[PDB]
Formats: sequence, C-alpha cells, structure tokens
Amino acid sequence: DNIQGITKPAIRRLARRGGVKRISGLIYEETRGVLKVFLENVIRDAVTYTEHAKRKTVTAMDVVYALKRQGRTLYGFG
Amino acid sequence: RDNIQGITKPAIRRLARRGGVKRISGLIYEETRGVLKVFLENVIRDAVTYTEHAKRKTVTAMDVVYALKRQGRTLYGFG
Amino acid sequence: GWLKEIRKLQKSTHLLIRKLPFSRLAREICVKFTRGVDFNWQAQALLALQEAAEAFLVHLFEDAYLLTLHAGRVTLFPKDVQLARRIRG
Amino acid sequence: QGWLKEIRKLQKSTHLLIRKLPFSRLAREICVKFTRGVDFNWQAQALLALQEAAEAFLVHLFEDAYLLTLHAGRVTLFPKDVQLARRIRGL
Amino acid sequence: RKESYSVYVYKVLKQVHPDTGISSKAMGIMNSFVNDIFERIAGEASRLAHYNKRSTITSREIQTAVRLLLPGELAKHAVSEGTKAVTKYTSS
Amino acid sequence: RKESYSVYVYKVLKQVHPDTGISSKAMGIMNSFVNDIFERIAGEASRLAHYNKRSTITSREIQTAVRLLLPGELAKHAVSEGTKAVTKYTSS
Amino acid sequence: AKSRSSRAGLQFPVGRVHRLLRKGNYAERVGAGAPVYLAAVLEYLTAEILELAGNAARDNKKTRIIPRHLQLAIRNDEELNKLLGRVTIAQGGVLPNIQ
Amino acid sequence: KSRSSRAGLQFPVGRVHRLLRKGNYAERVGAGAPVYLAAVLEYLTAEILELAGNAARDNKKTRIIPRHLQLAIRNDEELNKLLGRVTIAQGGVLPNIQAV
DNA sequence: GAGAATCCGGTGCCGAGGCCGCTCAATTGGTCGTAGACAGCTCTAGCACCGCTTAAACGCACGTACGCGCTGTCCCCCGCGTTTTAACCGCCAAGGGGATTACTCCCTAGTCTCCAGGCACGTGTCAGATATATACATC
DNA sequence: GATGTATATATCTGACACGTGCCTGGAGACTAGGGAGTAATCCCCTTGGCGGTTAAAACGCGGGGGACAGCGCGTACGTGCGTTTAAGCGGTGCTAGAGCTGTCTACGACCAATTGAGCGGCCTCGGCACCGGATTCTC
Repeated sequence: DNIQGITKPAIRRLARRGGVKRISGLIYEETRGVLKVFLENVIRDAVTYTEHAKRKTVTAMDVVYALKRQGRTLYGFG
Repeated sequence: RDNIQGITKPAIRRLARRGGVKRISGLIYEETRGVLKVFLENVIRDAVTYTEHAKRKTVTAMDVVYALKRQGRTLYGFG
Repeated sequence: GWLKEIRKLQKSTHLLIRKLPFSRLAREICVKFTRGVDFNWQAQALLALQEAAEAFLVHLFEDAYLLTLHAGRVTLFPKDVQLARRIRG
Repeated sequence: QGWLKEIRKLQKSTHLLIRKLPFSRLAREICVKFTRGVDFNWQAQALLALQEAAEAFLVHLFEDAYLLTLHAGRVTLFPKDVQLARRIRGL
Repeated sequence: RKESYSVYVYKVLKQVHPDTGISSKAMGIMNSFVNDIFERIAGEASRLAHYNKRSTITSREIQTAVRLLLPGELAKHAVSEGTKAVTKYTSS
Repeated sequence: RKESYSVYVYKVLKQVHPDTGISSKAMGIMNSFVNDIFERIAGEASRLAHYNKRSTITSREIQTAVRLLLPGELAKHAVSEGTKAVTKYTSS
Repeated sequence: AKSRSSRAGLQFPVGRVHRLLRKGNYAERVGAGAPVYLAAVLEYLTAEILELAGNAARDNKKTRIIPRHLQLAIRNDEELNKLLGRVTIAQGGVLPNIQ
Repeated sequence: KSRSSRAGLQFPVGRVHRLLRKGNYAERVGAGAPVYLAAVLEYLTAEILELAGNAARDNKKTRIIPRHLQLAIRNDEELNKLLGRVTIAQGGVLPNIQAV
C-alpha cells in the first residue's frame, strides 16, 4: 500500500474542518492524487538543498526553505 | 463629468468577447467599473511611490513595469 | 450571431479600450494618491497600464465564464465575478 | 445532526488530523524515488513541518473548493469542484 | 552561539502587558516572523539601491520600502513612528 | 551608452534559422525575457550562498539553481548542456 | 559604556540589525540612520500583533500565549490579513467559519 | 581568444561576469559559473525562438511578431509552467471557444 | 421536559521564567577615501488645444432564448453497532554521520595597460497592410 | 443561394536589416591573502526492534436527504436601425522636466582595546491539561 494510510475518516476530518457539510464518494481518490502531486514538489525542492550541502540528512530548515521558494511561507519551525 | 463612463457599454462587451463569453448579463456594467478601478489603485499607488523616490515628476514605463513585477503580474513587452 | 464576433476578436491584437478615456481615468485616479499633485506620464507607460488592465480583465472574465458553465448558466451574472476574486485571493 | 457538533469541535482544537507513521512512510517512499540508491535521513522535526504544511494546504483547498458547491445550488462536493478550484488558481 | 530574537520579544511583551506569559513554542513563531519581515524590507530596499544606480541604504530607502511592503493604516503608523525614533536618535 | 541583448539574440536566431527576421518590438520582449531569467537564477543561487554560510558563487550553485528554477525535461537538457560548455572552457 | 537602543529609545537591538545588514550583502554601503528606523518598524509590528494577541488571550481566560491566539489575532484583523496572507501558522487551525 | 569564443558560446561572458560583480549577489564570484550561466541562457533563448519561428512559418509570414511568441509559449507545456505569471504586450490570447 | 452542552473544581506535571558563568561580539575612538547632495545648463517629448470628420456609441422597439421555481423520481451518503487492527509509548542498543578543528594551497580580486567589440547613426528597399476583386463552403 | 470565405495583386508605406565611425569596457598579467577542501574525531541524533493497549479504522444496513430531469412563464437580453456625440489625426506651440556634468563635504568603512549584554545550563512552581461534577436546551 503505503498510500492507504490516508484513510477515509482522515480525509473526512480534513473536510469537516473546512466547513464542508456533505461529502461525495469519489473525493477520496482525487484528494489522495492531489496530495501526491503536492508532496513531490516539496520533496525534490527540499532534497536539492540536501544534495548541495553534502550531507545525507534533511534538516527542518531545508523543508522550510523549499516551502519558502514554493510560495507558501511557513513560520514557527525555523 | 462621468469620469468612469469612458469605459463604455460595449467596450466591456469587446473584452467579454475576447474572453469568450456568449451572453453578458445586466449589472456587470456596474460591477466591472468597480473592479478595474480597484486594480488601477494597486498599480498607481504602487507606481507613484517609485517615481516619488527618484525625485522625478515623470512616471516612466520602467516604474509601472517594476510595480507590476512587485504585484506579481510580470509584464515583459515594454522598457 | 455572436459566433462571427468572437472568432474575429480572438485573432487580432489591437487595443479595445480607447486611449483617451483610459488616459483620463488614470490621470483622475493618480491625483488622489499623491496629495493633489499633477504628473507627466510618458507616452509609453500608459500602454503598459492598458496592456496589464486588458490582460487582467480577459483572464478574469475567462475564469468567471468557467464558473458560469458549472452552475448550468450561460449568462454571466455579477454573482460570478465577485466569486472568482475570493477564490484567487 | 451530528455534523453540526463535529464542525464546532474540529475547528476549536489544533491537533494533527493525520497520523504520524503512515505519513512518514509515504514521505520516505516519495524520497526514495528521487536520486536512488542512497537512503535519506530525516530529522524528527522536518516531517512534522511537512505534515503541518500539507494539512494546512488541504484544509485551505477544501474550504476554497466548497464555495463552488453553494454557488451551483448543491450541497455536496464533487471532483469537478476540486479540479475547477485548482484550474482557477494555476497550481 | 546561535542567536535568536526571544529576549527582545519578551521585553516588548512585558512592556505592553503586565504578566502575560508566552510559551516556548509560540516565541519560535515570533522568531520566524521577525527573521522574515527583515528579509523583505531590508531585502526590497536593496532593490531600490539598484534601480536608481546608487550604493547606499539610508533612512529614505527604508521609508519607501515600508511604504510599499505594508497596507495603508499600518504603514502610516509605522512611518509616523520611525521618524519619531530617528529624530530623538539624531540629537544624541 | 545604454546596453541591451538584441545583437546576441539576433545571432542565435540567424544560427538556428536561415533567414527568419524578427521585428524591433518582439526583440524587446526577448530583452525583458533574458534580463529576467538572469534575475531569477543568479538571484536565487545567491540565496544558496547564504544558507550554507559561504561567500562564493561557483558553477555548482548555478547548477542547483537551474535544477530548481526549471521544470523537468528542460532542466535536464540545460544541465546537460552547461557542463558540456564548461568542460570545453576548462581545457582552453 | 552606552547602549544603542537606549539612545534609540527602543527595545529591539540596533547593532545586531546593522551587523546582519552588512553581512547579508544587500548593499556595499550601509547608512548609519537606517537600522534604527528599521528596528523601530519591527518593534511597532511586533507590538501591534502582540497587543492584538493578548486581548484574545484574556478572552479565553488564559495568560500564556499559544499559537491559536496568534492565528486568531492575525485572521480577525483586516490589515494584518492583508499582510500575512500566504503564511500558514504552525499548530494554528482555522477560524470558526460556517456556511 | 575571447571568452565567448573560447567556450564556443554566443551569449557574452564578460558582460554576465560584470553583472555578477556589480549585482550584489556574493562577495566573490568564481570563474566556472558565468560560462555555465550564459550557456543556460543561450539554450533557453534557442528553445523559445525555435517554436516562435515555426509558428511564424506556419502563418506564411517571414517575420516574428509578439502574437507568434504568445502562441508558442501558450502551446508548449514546459514554458507554460516556467512562464505562468507573464503578460505579454501586443499579446492576444489563444483561440478559446467552448459550449455548454 | 430529559440525554446532550456548558461551566466548575481538584490534582498531577512539566515546561517558563528566574538565576549564574562566562566570552565574544558589540562599543568607543581616531583615520581617510569618496558617494552623493547640490547647482546650473541643455535638449526633448508631453501637454493643451483646435478643426475636422467620421466611426462608434446611444437610444429605442421588439422578438425570443434562457432563468428560475416547481415537482417527481431514484439513488446514495451518514449514523450506528460490531469486529478487527495498527499507531503509539516506552524502552534499549548501536552506529552513521554532523559538527568541530588544522593546515596548506590556490584561486579569485585589485590595479595597471592595451585594443577589439558593441552601440548610435544613417539609408535604400523588401514585407506586409489594406483594399479591391474574384473563385469556393454552406444552413 | 446569397453570404460569407479564401486568394491575387496594387501599390504604397514605412520599419528594418545592414554598413560605418567610434568610444570604452573586456582581455592579458600577476601578485596575495583569505576561502575552503581535505583529514581526523567524537559524540549525538537517528534508526531498528520488543512488546502491550487502546483508540481508531473497516464493514453491513437502511433511511431520509438530495441531485437530477422536465417544464411553463416570463422577462431581461441581442439585434436592426437612425442619430448624435465623442474619439482620432495631425499640427502648433512650447515650455517644464530628465539628465548630466563638476564639486566639495559630510560621512561611513577600517581598525586596535575592552568590557557587559546576551547565550548556555539549571531549577523550580504556578499555569495548565485532563478528569470528574453540577447547571441549561431544544423535538
């Protein structure tokens, strides 16, 4: 598997936070799809920094800098 | 004396035909005249600042290009 | 009817809003954000304002018309334009 | 009812709505496919950072895409709504 | 050996509030706030040292960067407060 | 006295095309293209001289900036072409 | 023998901002009056957002600031929402927003 | 003996190195970087102008005009993501028609 | 008109703030090159206006293509109860590599010096623009 | 089948590809000193695993809630057409305003001593998170 960990009540709670009253059924695929096409664009944009400073360890600052360059600025974890 | 009605009733129609809209409604003619105005403020207030800083009473093209680049909508063709 | 009008306007490239009303509108709005001072626009920069305004309005009405076909409409109501700005942010 | 209590409850607390280890195994699976062969160490704070970003992004996406279901008269989301909401932005 | 901005935010909070404590996590947010705004303004004013073909950063460029990077009323209060700080800095 | 990039774009166009002319307005677009990408890459690689606490810009930082600022296949072709230029630059 | 912030009448530092603005390579020459002004601007921004946060902190009968209070103090105010638009505060949650 | 012709390029190298010295980007600039930079810029310029010239050829005109760059950018997939926040003067749009 | 939602109290617990040692980075002070404020002069390109003229907008009358509320039908998510399951907590070992220091060396920066390239200027001349006129495509 | 719909050419019109003069920014040379690349090290942060629990997810089921399809009235919008108004050409004037060329001075880098402001480690104790209890609310 390694994608079915994002289960139905997980996406259901993610929707109920957003104010969605009534949810259809096909969403539980497309959301997983869009989740993957999000995380890929955060991963490699992180790991290039990890390949620049020649270390085998992704620090938290690398992910913060990848999200900085991506557009969604993250606070706190710096 | 109207001062925003230089935007006409069919110029909005020409922009909607370029956008590809088959049939405009009514009060759009009173709505778009709002929105454009707001957008021009967030250029011109952002473009009168740069020319205020360089002690110039002339608002050149580079100033509007820089303001549009700062807003996020990059313009190329002039300079 | 309209179908000979769209395919003529998505072919050309010239300006649609006339130059002098847009110049008077820009000189009106500019004098409020500078504490009552005139300026002197170069004859090139007004083209830049007008091109950015045309591109922004055309992209806006394309997205608004993408909203209108969702709700079964063909007509473009003012409920549609004031919603395609809150989504885009 | 029921949902009217759950919207009031989940918008109050500030927990993590996604479990830790499935999200961590997914992030490691994606990280393996790029620049293969070697593994990649993750600090324990970086996965929490990426999880907070992904949760905030998905909640903002559903809350933004819900406004195109009240607009059509419906109540219920559809994948057309989510794909159109991504079509509007340009992501 | 790795500095931060926790002490100064704590002093400002004890100035404008009598005893309101702040947790050790939310203080971290304040670090990533004010290592960020300083990246914008003192970044963006550097750009205004390049369009006018200069090489300095005086108070006037930071003033215009604050006029750009902030919305209206907050920018008016900030530009009204900054020159008030500078004038009592000059007559030392 | 005010330089531009018209001559070089004209040389590249006469290289990869026999006689395709280019107007004096669209050439201006190319100026504002390639005074822009150079602002991104050679801007953004400067940021990678700051996160790793360095002070130089070598070829490796520009290589990583090209790996970031471009989508996949175009970035692969660009990184394959740039080192091909550098290797025949080194043995001068 | 005499502090820079004490001449400035401020609370944020001045020498540290000047050190970062030289070492950051923003310009090859740094005017003297600039980082005092910049530190005053940063002090006013942090003072505004903490002044808005503490009222919501006392509104929830608390005296210790958690990130939810900063989230609410950002999102309820209009002009800070204009400023901090594309920022996801960690451990934050969302506003109470129904229908 | 020029550094443009020594590496076999067409974009200049001395001008790019001059703009990296006086651009306030780092305190020291290496020698292996700006040749790489000019090569990448030359590849992107050729990538645009090939599609622009082909679209100009298919419209039976021997001159490049900004409508042709508009068509070449908005029809290509990679430059749609590279230039996704770009307005072009004298641009026009794509021929977009859609029904119900 | 009573299970559910809200406020309240008690108790463990654990991180937030006070405290000390210390060190290195910010202060003070004197030196010198120079970046830029300041003045004045010169070309230029933007604004005001006006006459014309004419292309397009304006105003209206009308036919009718969608907007919308209604309603019937059928399907389809949500709440509920039971069973199953994997996430987590706490621990324990261990080891891969992240951070630190040394040391040489090498590679870029500065200054000087020489000249080939890229820019402004000027000009015939081909590419297309628009315009008219004439051979096909069609509801 | 008349109305578009594509094509031949008329010529005319100006942008533009090109040729020349020329000023100055790019190349050659070389010293020198800090940046850093390589080598070693030691701890410290991460990875792997045992084990037991307990919330949390999966799965049938039925039932109301909602989406969807047709449909009639009608009204707000497109279109046709005469007018009248404002927009464009273009031409004149013509002067405020970019800019740029010197200057001289206040001003900020640059540098040696020195000390306290702020950072690292530590230790509570009150604030708070959770658990259990007493007072309201709509179907």
